Amino acid sequence: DEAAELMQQVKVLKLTVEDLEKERDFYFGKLRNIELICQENEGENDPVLQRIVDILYATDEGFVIPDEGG
Amino acid sequence: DEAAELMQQVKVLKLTVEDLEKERDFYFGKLRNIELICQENEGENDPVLQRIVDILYATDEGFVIPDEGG
Ligand SMILES: C[C@@H](Sc1nnnn1C1CCCC1)C(=O)NCc1ccco1
Ligand SMILES: C[C@@H](Sc1nnnn1C1CCCC1)C(=O)NCc1ccco1
Repeated sequence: DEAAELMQQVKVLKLTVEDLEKERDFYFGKLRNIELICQENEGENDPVLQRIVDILYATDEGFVIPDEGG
Repeated sequence: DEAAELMQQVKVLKLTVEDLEKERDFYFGKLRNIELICQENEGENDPVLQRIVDILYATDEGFVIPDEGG
């Protein structure tokens, strides 16, 4: 029953995919909403948004990702 | 070659999983960092953080998720 076990695997895998897909873009649209607050207040009123833009472009990786936070 | 095709499937599935897993928690820790700015400024200095907390608890779902943003 080689493939039979793999049938279970694609199922548990795809379901993890589906729940992860939803979350990825669920919060992804959220960062934009926080960035939209930034576009409103950056330089205009509140500098706090500047350091939250830093969040949306904070890349904790091995390689240093080039970004421009302004 | 039934299982052979499934071997490919678990691979492409798991890889999507792995890249999605990293992103889920990658940004997940980020929302906390934005929330930490909130804990600093909420009621103290900047009300902007209040409406960004609204983001971290904004649940675009069918069912209405009960939350307390303060
Ligand atoms: C967090 C995103 S920022 C980003 N990337 N595409 N769109 N956006 C927007 C979403 C939030 C604000 C801009 C980022 O730098 N990823 C790092 C990365 C991974 C691969 C290439 O680079
Ligand atoms: C966005 C999170 S808020 C959340 N949930 N667990 N920890 N956190 C923290 C991360 C950001 C600030 C608090 C949320 O309501 N999900 C909706 C949900 C899905 C299932 C149950 O409920």
